[PDB]
Amino acid sequence: MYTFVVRDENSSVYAEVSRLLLATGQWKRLRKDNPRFNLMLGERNRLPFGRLGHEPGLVQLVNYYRGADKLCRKASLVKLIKTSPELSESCTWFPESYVIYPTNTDEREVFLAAYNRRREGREGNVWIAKSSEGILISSEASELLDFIDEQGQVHVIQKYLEKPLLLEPGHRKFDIRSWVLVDHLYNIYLYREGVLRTSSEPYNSANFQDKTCHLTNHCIQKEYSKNYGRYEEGNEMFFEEFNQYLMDALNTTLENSILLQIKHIIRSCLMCIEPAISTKHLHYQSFQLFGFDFMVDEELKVWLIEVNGAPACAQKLYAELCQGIVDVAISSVFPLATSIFIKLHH
Amino acid sequence: REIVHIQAGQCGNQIGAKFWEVISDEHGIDPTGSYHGDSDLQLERINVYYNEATGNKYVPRAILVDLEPGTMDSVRSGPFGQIFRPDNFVFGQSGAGNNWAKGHYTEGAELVDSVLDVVRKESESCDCLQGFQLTHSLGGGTGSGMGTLLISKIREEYPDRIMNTFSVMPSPKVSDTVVEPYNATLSVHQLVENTDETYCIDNEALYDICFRTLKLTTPTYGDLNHLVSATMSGVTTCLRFPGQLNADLRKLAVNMVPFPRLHFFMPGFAPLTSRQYRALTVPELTQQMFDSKNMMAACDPRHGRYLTVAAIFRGRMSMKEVDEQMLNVQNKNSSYFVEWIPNNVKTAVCDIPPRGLKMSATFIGNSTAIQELFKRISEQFTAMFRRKAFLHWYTGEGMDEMEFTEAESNMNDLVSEYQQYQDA
Amino acid sequence: MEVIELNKCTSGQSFEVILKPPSDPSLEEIQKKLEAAEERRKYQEAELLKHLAE
Amino acid sequence: MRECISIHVGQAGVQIGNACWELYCLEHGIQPDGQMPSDKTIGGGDDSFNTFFSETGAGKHVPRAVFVDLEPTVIDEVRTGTYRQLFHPEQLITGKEDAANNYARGHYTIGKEIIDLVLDRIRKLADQCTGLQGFLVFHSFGGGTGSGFTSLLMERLSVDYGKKSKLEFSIYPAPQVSTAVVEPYNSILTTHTTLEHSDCAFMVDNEAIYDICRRNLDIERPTYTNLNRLISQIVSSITASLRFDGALNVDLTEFQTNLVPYPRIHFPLATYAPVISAEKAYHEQLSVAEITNACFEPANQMVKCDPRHGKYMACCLLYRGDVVPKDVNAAIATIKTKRSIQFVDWCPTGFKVGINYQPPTVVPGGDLAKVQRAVCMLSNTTAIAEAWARLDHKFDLMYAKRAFVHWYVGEGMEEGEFSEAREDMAALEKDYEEVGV
Ligand SMILES: Nc1nc2c(ncn2[C@@H]2O[C@H](COP(=O)(O)OP(=O)(O)OP(=O)(O)O)[C@@H](O)[C@H]2O)c(=O)[nH]1
Ligand SMILES: COc1cccc(Nc2cc(Nc3cccc(NC(=O)C4CC4)c3)ncn2)c1
Ligand SMILES: Nc1nc2c(ncn2[C@@H]2O[C@H](COP(=O)(O)OP(=O)(O)O)[C@@H](O)[C@H]2O)c(=O)[nH]1
Ligand SMILES: [Ca+2]
Ligand SMILES: [Cl-]
Ligand SMILES: [Mg+2]
Ligand SMILES: [Mg+2]
Repeated sequence: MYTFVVRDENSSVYAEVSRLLLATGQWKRLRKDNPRFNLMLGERNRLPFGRLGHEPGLVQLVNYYRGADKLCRKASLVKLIKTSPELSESCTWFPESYVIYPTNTDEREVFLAAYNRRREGREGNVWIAKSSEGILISSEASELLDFIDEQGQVHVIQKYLEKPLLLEPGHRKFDIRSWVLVDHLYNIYLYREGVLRTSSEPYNSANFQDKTCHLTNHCIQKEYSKNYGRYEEGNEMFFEEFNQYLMDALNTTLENSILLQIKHIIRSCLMCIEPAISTKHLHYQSFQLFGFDFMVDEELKVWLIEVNGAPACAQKLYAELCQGIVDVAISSVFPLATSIFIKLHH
Repeated sequence: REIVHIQAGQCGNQIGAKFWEVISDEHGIDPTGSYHGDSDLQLERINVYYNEATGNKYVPRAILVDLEPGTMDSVRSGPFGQIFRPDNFVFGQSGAGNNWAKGHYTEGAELVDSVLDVVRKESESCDCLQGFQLTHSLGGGTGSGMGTLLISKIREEYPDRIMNTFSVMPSPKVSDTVVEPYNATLSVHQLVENTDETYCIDNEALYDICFRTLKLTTPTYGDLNHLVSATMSGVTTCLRFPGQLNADLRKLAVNMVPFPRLHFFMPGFAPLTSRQYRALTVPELTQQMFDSKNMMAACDPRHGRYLTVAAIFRGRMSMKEVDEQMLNVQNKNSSYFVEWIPNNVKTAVCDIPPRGLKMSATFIGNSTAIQELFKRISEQFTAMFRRKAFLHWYTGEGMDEMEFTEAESNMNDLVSEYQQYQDA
Repeated sequence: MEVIELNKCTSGQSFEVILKPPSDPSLEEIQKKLEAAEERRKYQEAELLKHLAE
Repeated sequence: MRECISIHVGQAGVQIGNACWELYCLEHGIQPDGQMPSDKTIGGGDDSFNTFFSETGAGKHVPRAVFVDLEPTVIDEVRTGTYRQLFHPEQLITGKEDAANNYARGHYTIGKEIIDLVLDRIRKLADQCTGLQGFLVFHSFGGGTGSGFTSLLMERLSVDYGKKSKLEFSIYPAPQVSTAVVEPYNSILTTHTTLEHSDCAFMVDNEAIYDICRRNLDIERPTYTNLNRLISQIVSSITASLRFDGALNVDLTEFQTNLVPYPRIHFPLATYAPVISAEKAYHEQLSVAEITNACFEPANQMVKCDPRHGKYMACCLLYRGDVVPKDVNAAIATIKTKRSIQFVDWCPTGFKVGINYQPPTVVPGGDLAKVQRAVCMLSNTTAIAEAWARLDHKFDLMYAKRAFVHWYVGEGMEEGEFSEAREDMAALEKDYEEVGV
């Protein structure tokens, strides 16, 4: 019998993982602060990594990679991509992004020398501002920086993708969410089922603060949007519908047109940070489920916009995905008494 | 270094004599006090319990006390009865009539100073006295009443020495008189205040072990005492033999007792032996030593939590396997160990096995389930006391009903203290 | 990666590699504490002995 | 030449001291009766080894050592063992009853009555010194003597030798080899009371030494003898610069200068490689590059922790054996491109390197194979604070319930010393986090 502990009750995915583990008849849940566990399902903040791997008689595994936050918080990721030679400033799949601190190191004296060469060359010059609610999509700098300094947090400003791929019927934006599981052996597993988080407003290239055609977030779409639910149930189109639409409207598949780039981007990011976070020779072991957020443009080029270190699955998929987490992240380490993942390796 | 052993009253002397027989055999010492074993490990720490008398003869550092001469005449006549220093036999004539008051306040009071004189002569002849042990019952009058009087006098005169008891608790299934709940409640009050450790030996438990698993159909006091002396040998073997642990009294006391009053221990022995042979594996030993049925206090460990545990292994076995099985016990039943005392289970090994066994184990648990024992006594006590039944045996020796009310309250207090830490 | 302060002898050598430049109480105060804890001890012992005298 | 006095306190300190002095004699060619045939200055000298040994008229070489325990049984095996003639009886100080795993008993009750005898034997060694630089103090965190009496001694030594340096070799508690449940209390109490009297402390987690002995030496249940011969290899590696000709870490002051920029963060991490079983039938000898890379595997550290998630303030590499600078610089260069080595912004990213051409000496019939080159890395990384977190957490669990506190109050300690010590430790942990994140 194996023992585990739960320290994040607000996690949908690992709530389901706890249920599955208990139903195995070979996993028992201890109280949150009992140290004699095999598996810690940790808290999201200040998880006590320094206390794992010091229990004699116990192999200990945890559902977070210490240090993965460098990929999963926006300014962390901008600094990682620009400073890592593996990724490089000359990185063809991450939008032009600058880390800017509030009025109250910083890149706005770097950001102007590029922005104004965008205005002089008579290129489109829309930028979006965000932090790890509070979004500004504008066309000139003094709206962006102004706004950033009204807030109090470190921020990034990213080149807004003005020419996105638009789904018809609708002329509406969407983002792709890919769930990736990294096991203790640092196999990278891309889950077969991604999701499209769609808009229901026709992209308005004119005034960028109708923030309902421009912002794919599952919440801003349900509340303030006109037609939440007209085209797809929950502004959630899945992969077979998308492949079929790509085949019909565009005469391509999802695999060739988008997925190759998504696998390349996921593998590149994770391999970039592998020596910093790998637990290969550590006294405890880590796994983690990441959610990757992508945007396809009109030329069918995939862009990465964020990595989330504690994602929520799509309701249709919770069962199969959490069962997969058990099968390859947990039972690989703690064996019990046609896979749903693609291994990314090259 | 030296330990001073005291045994008081009938039960105290019968179990104390069996203790001295068992460990004299283990150290190769015959009923005349002469050494006759092979190993020198038998003599390296012999002075912990024996004084070296002229002729390299070994005399137990043991004081024998009773208010009637019977049982001590029986021990002088017994198997090892001539091993004891004759001056160390201290007795009165009139007996205690199963009456705590006689043991503590009247007859006992008249004998106690002569007992302390022998204690003092034994102590001042010690280079480095670490403390005392007392064997007695709590249900009679001499062991309970005079033994606790002795305990308080010894504390007064030696406040910085360790004081341990091996205390037989009374049970109605193995019962001499109806007043045992009174004598035990009065005694437990003393013990909670003036001992460092008390090994709670429930006579019900010894009976059940003799009957259920030793298949003894009608257990005698002898049968019960064989269990007790094997257990006591177990719990003292680390003091008596060289090993990687320079085992002493104080460090067990410090490490087992997180709160001064919660020092009542549930002892156990494995494999449980009669007066059979299939050898035991280390996992088997380890499961049995934690088995409720090998414990000498009739408390369910699953009804409480372990505050601390000493696990003592005897014989030659793999330390790696011992460590694995001990960790498996704690990791597969971690609920029952309090999390606010990290790593509260410690392991000791003595290479020399007891008589007739290649491997054995001894268990010493400080568990909150021991509250059960005190609840039993308390219920028995209250059923008589609410009608003041049998009190005249005590008021005739000068005691007041108020002292009964106080001892009752104090034992209920001790029960509550254990309950506090069972839910903490 | 430049090697500085190289020193060599017959037993060995030492040097420094720079990858990148930079980006008590008294004796009386103690005797007081020790003896103060001794007073707490002799007080606790007196409480014990008066309790035994009662 | 400036002399160093070693002080070994409590069981762990004494047995580890035994191991180290045995190793020292083997490395300097000193026999168990103290004669050193290679020393041609009979009766005296100011050679590098004289930092650790004095000489008598008969040419006996005598450790500048004091052993202290509150009970006799451990030091009695020194007084009767292989190196009995090595030490002089006034150097071996024992009490009658020990501290019973109780900090307060070692510091207040039983310590107060032997502190002056110890300081006097220490002064007798200091008076033999032409230019004493200070003290190396060996002790456990967990025992009552190693914790309580060590902190009392350290306070007094600050008072009686205010200008001298004091270095600690500290054994941090591990349940696998522990016979006491109150070690977290004793650890916190002694760390709090010693923090400002220590210039630099080398912490060895018995857990790390135990698992190294199991993985690399194939010892299924390591004894103190196994742990101590490995510990003494590490200790010898750290002190070789004091005992041999060289130019790095030549006096105790330089250990602080090179390793401790911030005086409260004075706990450098030791990583040692290679550890090879003498029973290994076929061993391919490891290169400069392979052992220097092994210095960044946590499985080789003296404290299991993750230096990738913290920052370095200093880094020293001490080699023994067939090593030349170019192989070290090549190895460092390639290690820097494949490993996470981040310094604080106010320190140079760099390594001070010491090479002694003599390969490590091994005890005959010990567990360690002879190798042609070995290295001890001393890095001041904030990741060592992981150990503090572990220790503090255990302390808190017990102290929330006041479990065992009466044992300490009963020796004259006040309860408030507990939370004072713990708050010092909370400050320490926040120092580490502000420097390292
Ligand atoms: N590595 C190593 N650790 C030891 C050794 N001896 C004891 N320890 C550790 O030290 C701690 C126990 O403290 P000791 O040094 O034995 O105690 P002490 O200083 O003698 O203090 P008291 O006996 O309580 O008076 C435990 O963590 C032991 O595992 C040793 O020889 N080597
Ligand atoms: C839960 O914590 C524990 C648990 C078990 C050990 C320890 N450590 C010790 C223990 C010790 N004496 C000792 C050890 C075993 C048995 C006994 N039997 C006796 O005393 C009988 C009562 C006279 C005494 N001496 C030094 N260390 C700590
Ligand atoms: N286990 C055991 N219990 C005994 C023995 N003799 C008496 N008892 C129990 O001890 C209590 C009687 O006390 P006893 O020692 O005979 O009275 P005392 O002589 O006045 O101290 C009762 O609970 C008896 O069941 C014995 O030899 N072994
Ligand atoms: Ca010389
Ligand atoms: Cl000075
Ligand atoms: Mg009777
Ligand atoms: Mg000791």
